[PDB]
Amino acid sequence: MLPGTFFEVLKNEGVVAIATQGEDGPHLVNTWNSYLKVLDGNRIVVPVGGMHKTEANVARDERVLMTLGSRKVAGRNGPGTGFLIRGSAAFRTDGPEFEAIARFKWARAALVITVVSAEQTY
Amino acid sequence: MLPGTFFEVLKNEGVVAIATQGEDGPHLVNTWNSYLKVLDGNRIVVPVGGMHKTEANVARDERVLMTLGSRKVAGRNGPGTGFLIRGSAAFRTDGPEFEAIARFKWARAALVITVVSAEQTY
Ligand SMILES: Cc1cc2nc3c(=O)[nH]c(=O)nc-3n(C[C@H](O)[C@H](O)[C@H](O)COP(=O)(O)O)c2cc1C
Ligand SMILES: Cc1cc2nc3c(=O)[nH]c(=O)nc-3n(C[C@H](O)[C@H](O)[C@H](O)COP(=O)(O)O)c2cc1C
Repeated sequence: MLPGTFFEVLKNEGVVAIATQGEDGPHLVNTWNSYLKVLDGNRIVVPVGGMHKTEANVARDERVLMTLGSRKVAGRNGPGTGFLIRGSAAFRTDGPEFEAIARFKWARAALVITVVSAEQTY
Repeated sequence: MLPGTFFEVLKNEGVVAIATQGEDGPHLVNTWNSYLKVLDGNRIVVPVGGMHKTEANVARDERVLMTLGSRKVAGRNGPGTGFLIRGSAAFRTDGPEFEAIARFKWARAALVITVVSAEQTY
């Protein structure tokens, strides 16, 4: 489902943002474009070092939002583009999804987002 | 209270993310590092073209989260750093805050975030 333009964004560096529902409002954490791994089945894997508040939020509501982009990829009306990703999150500490990010030796886990929609929003 | 490292980040391009409280989960939208205008009094101003869902969310709860960063600025984890900003948001459609982004002729409003806290998170 993820489009070619998305993979082009991933070729460039940038700040990824991951929003979850917290008790008193949204919560928002980050990773880097270059840290993301994409798997078959529309899955995006993030290396987790911290994200303890994020993990607790995911346990109460697995639905998350992710944005990322790059000024170096042409958008619909001008330089740069990016995406809003909606999907369901789960945390893994072993298995192939963990092996995707295991080169990051500080990772205590893998955050795996199963994408339901990806919208190019610029 | 925005620290010097934050302004270093703004010398570099990137994707800014802004999270708001939706009816049933967070909402998350973006701008570019290069579009932000910082004013005295801890104010970050964002040119608004769209952000109608975000505006309705700000009406329900003025508290927002913003993240931004840059690989080109040193952090505490080698190359790269970024910030979690918490603040109160308002949409301005007149006045000096609107004029600060009014060269963007596509702007219908300025999203003004009055920063309460800035945390360097990498
Ligand atoms: C640009 C950037 C990159 C980040 N990359 C990671 C990452 O890959 N993994 C991670 O666990 N935290 C990363 N962080 C830190 C998280 O955003 C977050 O502050 C931390 O994991 C704590 O999460 P929590 O607030 O959900 O407990 C990054 C921060 C920034 C600014
Ligand atoms: C990297 C990037 C930058 C964007 N810059 C802006 C911007 O400066 N102002 C704007 O209104 N929308 C911008 N957008 C679009 C918003 O993220 C959002 O999709 C749109 O304004 C609709 O907001 P809403 O979902 O709150 O209605 C940008 C999107 C991307 C991917």
